[PDB]
Amino acid sequence: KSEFQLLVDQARKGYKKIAG
Amino acid sequence: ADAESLFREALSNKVDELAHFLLRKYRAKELVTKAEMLERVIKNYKRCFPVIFGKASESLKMIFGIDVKEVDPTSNTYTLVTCLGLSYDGLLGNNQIFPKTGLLIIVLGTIAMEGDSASEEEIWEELGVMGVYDGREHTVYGEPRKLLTQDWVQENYLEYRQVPGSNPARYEFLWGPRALAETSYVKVLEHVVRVNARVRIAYPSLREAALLE
Repeated sequence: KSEFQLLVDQARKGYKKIAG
Repeated sequence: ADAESLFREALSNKVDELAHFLLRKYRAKELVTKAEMLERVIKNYKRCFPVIFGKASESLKMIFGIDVKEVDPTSNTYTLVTCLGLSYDGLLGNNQIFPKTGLLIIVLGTIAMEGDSASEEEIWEELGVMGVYDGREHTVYGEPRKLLTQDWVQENYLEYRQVPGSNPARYEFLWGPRALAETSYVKVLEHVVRVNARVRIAYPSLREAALLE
């Protein structure tokens, strides 16, 4: 929702793709 | 509208607030204590410190690549250092707010996951999942093409060359000598596995926060 919250969720998605 | 909703938003705002406070502490090259955070950031939510500090620490690690490590246990003193022992943070020239170590680690980790190199297409695929796009200036990370093909190449973290015998042109990315010296494929892959496997901290409800008190 917040700009910072989205930045955290997007970094989380980046780490998930590499780990896969 | 709801009391529990406004409480979660208050805690979420403190994570944002503490995260930027820790970032300012890193750029100022100073230590931080628990008492300093309890008094200057989360004065009215002190007993929620483990949740707030834990969420803010992990965000600094994932986004900016800064580690918040306790120096002295009895003093609750923490130091702010780049992840994986890298000597680069991108705080140079006109970029004096946001470290670029986090994105470099994500690129280095993408390449190591692929083997001896990753093509340009799958670097842009991985970056696109984080809202990072060729030719677009991200609000935090900046423009990625320049970061990938100029900054990090000239810093010797990355190599950007054309695939041997291409028709038509085709490019890929590799670890430069500085990346191989400061860290390794094994240490970076382990970092990615640790980040991805960390159990999320839940925001305490009002009732659970009342048990803490």
